[PDB]
Amino acid sequence: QKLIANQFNSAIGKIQDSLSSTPSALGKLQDVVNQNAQALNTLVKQLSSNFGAISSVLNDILSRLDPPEAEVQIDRLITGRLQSLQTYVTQQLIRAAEIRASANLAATKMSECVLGQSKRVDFCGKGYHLMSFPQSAPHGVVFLHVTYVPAQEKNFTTAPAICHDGKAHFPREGVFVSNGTHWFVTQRNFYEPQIITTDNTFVSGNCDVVIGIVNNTVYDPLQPELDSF
Amino acid sequence: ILPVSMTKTSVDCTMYICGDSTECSNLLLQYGSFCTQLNRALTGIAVEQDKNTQEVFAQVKQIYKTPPIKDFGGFNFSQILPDPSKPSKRSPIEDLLFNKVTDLICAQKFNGLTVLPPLLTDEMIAQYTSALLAGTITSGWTFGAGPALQIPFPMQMAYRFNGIGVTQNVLYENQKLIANQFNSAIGKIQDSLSSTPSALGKLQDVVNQNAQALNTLVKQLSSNFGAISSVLNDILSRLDPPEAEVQIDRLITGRLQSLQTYVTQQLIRAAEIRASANLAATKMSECVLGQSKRVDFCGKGYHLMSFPQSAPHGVVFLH
Amino acid sequence: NVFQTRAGCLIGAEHVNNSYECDIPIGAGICASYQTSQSIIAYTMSLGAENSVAYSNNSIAIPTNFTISVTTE
Ligand SMILES: *[C@@H]1O[C@H](CO)[C@@H](O)[C@H](O)[C@H]1NC(C)=O
Ligand SMILES: *[C@@H]1O[C@H](CO)[C@@H](O)[C@H](O)[C@H]1NC(C)=O
Ligand SMILES: *[C@@H]1O[C@H](CO)[C@@H](O)[C@H](O)[C@H]1NC(C)=O
Ligand SMILES: *[C@@H]1O[C@H](CO)[C@@H](O)[C@H](O)[C@H]1NC(C)=O
Ligand SMILES: *[C@@H]1O[C@H](CO)[C@@H](O)[C@H](O)[C@H]1NC(C)=O
Repeated sequence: QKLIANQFNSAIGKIQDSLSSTPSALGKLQDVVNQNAQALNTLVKQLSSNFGAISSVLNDILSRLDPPEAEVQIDRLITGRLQSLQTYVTQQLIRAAEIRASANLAATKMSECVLGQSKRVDFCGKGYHLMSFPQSAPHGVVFLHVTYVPAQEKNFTTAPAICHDGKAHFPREGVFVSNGTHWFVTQRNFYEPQIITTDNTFVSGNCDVVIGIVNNTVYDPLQPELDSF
Repeated sequence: ILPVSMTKTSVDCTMYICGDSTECSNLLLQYGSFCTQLNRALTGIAVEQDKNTQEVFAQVKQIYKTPPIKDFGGFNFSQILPDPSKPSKRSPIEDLLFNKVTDLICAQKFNGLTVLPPLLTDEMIAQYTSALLAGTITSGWTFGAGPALQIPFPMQMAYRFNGIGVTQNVLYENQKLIANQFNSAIGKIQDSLSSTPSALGKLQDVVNQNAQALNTLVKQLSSNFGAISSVLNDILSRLDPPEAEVQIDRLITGRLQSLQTYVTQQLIRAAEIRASANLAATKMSECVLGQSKRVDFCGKGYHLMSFPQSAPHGVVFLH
Repeated sequence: NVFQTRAGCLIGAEHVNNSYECDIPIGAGICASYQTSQSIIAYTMSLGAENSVAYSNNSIAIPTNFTISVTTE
């Protein structure tokens, strides 16, 4: 527990540094804001375009052309300005669909990563998901995915089962491993060797149908009580 | 089968709407920032599709290899592992997928329509697929969540049987039967893709729709849109500049809006492919790099494990 | 220095025969970077570190320690 807490605190501090050292860490948010301003900038800049008319300014056209003779020039600007505004609205609808998809993903991650513990691999961060912590960010959310990453592996000679008394013993949960001479049963995700007992293993039939089985002793826990008797 | 990437097209107004027409060019710049926006929209799509491929396939920063002696307790992955014999390092299934998906793109390319090549060329996409395969066999569900921890493939499958509530003894007694069923099922996938070609319709439609939109964008320059003619050097060679100005403008607004519609369709299409690429990326993360309990997500049935396969502008999962 | 990429003609970037993680994506598997007198190099993408997992019919790798990694998204 002490090591886990120290690793957790160090990882959180590293997240602070990573976001501090890397401001671009939020490119996915900044791009959205940049995209909005760019579209707005483009929408404003179109009013500086005459779209084939004499001038972009309307008071200019109305102060130097006749009303029925500025009629066509007025209409040209109306078509161009409204088409430019049509384009912006369509871009916003495209971009709103993208953000809605991202917001649904964020809402899903909040439901599963934060409000629970998801078995979906690489959904809530790379590794075995432990928990997640949301953070409010400008026009977005930042999840800190606390994950359990196995670190220091070690090659062991393993076996599908153990034939003790002519009957195959399979690990109840975990795998069978051997340090070279002795056989142990351990968890799949962390080397915690345990003596093979009848409580760590179950039995399924004789021991000449599984390939890869190795003869070994299955320590019956209550046999020493027979010796005590 | 899931579409992942799309053809990275890129328009250029000052050549699409009109080439070798300076009077049209300054008439274009009178319109303003439509076309710097359109190149921006399409380069946004093009980067997006490069990122789609980069996130469906590049789930691993390590390129794994299967052992040179390929025994796995009876499972025969030769039909999905890359061939060391063929020049293209793809599996027969990958080869089969590539030959089942069908110069025409250069045609539109001639008309101011650049087709940028994908950043991840298909041989390196195949390397990711081979890396994901080699990790899934050698390590299993572990290489996608930290270090690549080797494990006997039958032991890994026996665990995956344990993942679906079937105790691992069931496998070890029936390991020969499971391996035979596995190899037979893989062979049937080869035949199914060979016999039924439309199998890859979800990919072919994407390619077809791309060409169709590109094809439409080229057939629009052959329409006068109400102007005297569709060719600009014709209007400039038989009308005055202050007189052809209106007819030139009519072709500009017509060609420009036809460009606007194609860009809008591409944005719709890129969003649809973005959704499919995210789904493919999710399936690769869960079906391949793990074992998902999500029913009917990784195929019909209790999911054991999955195999990616690179296909032209997409990915094919063997669930 | 002139180099012929499938994405086009690349002028000003020398074409090394090494392979690194993609720094600036050119296209068609070519990525450019600023590395060694330092110049701009154009190489073929290195998809990752080449490593074979020591698979064996009776060998398993089991972690002995772990890291509680807090990624961000
Ligand atoms: C195997 O592990 C046991 C401890 O559980 C130890 O007593 C024995 O000497 C070890 N033998 C080897 C080196 O395989
Ligand atoms: C695995 O293969 C070796 C031969 O390379 C054999 O000697 C050994 O008994 C086998 N162990 C199993 C089936 O796990
Ligand atoms: C285990 O014992 C059997 C005889 O019961 C023998 O045939 C076999 O070679 C021994 N080795 C194993 C399977 O570990
Ligand atoms: C798989 O079967 C094919 C024949 O269909 C054979 O050529 C190949 O060597 C086999 N590969 C393995 C890994 O058993
Ligand atoms: C065990 O693991 C190490 C580190 O991955 C590897 O270098 C070594 O060759 C492996 N040995 C065996 C026999 O698996």
